[PDB]
Amino acid sequence: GSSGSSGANCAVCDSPGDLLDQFFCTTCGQHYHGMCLDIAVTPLKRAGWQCPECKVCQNCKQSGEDSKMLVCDTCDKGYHTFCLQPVMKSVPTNGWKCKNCRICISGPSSG
Ligand SMILES: [Zn+2]
Ligand SMILES: [Zn+2]
Ligand SMILES: [Zn+2]
Ligand SMILES: [Zn+2]
Repeated sequence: GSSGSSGANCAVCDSPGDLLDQFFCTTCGQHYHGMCLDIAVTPLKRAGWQCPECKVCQNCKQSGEDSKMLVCDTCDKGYHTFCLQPVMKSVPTNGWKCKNCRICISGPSSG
């Protein structure tokens, strides 16, 4: 008479809380509440979400310069300032976007 299905709890607060509410990494397989990581739950982030512990630079693919790593607010992808085109000599205050996101609505929009 025991479920015993407790695991992969929040690596920030260490609590099961809500599973759906919090995202689930694919690499490590951890969970993190939107508040614990101060992330904005979006219909895009959910799909293909990656924790800040596994997420790497899709440009150079080298985990280390986390500090100099910009994190979009939509796609939630990590990109090193120097690994940006153009490059981000410096880091913005708040509200950053990537090229893959800024992509405007252009093309034959189908159903
Ligand atoms: Zn948490
Ligand atoms: Zn992870
Ligand atoms: Zn890089
Ligand atoms: Zn983006």
